[PDB]
Amino acid sequence: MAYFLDFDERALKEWRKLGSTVREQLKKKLVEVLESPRIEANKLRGMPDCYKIKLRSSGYRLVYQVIDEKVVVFVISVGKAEASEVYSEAVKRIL
Amino acid sequence: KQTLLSDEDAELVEIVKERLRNPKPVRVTLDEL
Repeated sequence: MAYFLDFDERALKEWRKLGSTVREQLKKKLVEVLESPRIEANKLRGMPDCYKIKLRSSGYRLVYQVIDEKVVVFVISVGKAEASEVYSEAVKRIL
Repeated sequence: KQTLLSDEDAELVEIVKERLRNPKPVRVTLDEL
């Protein structure tokens, strides 16, 4: 690995709460970023240091930040987050 | 062209910055996962 691997404590528990095969897919998408993590195509919208990988069929995703100083892919979020039902359900407090 | 990034990103930005302020990174490898 060129870049080391780091995970947010919450994210550790996040991969545990999702499907076993789902986490393994994410892991293989991680081995490729650990070589070259700056995948500008997958850049986030607002955070230039963060990128999103997603599973085409599984629907799960992973968000990581590329830390050059410590040379590490720091995965911050793991699981399902989206656009669709974020608008659909929206809120549960103030309508 | 249309952006590769979308309205999903609007949610991912709030999640990432949330945890980012105090996530507690654990140094690991993929083999041990």
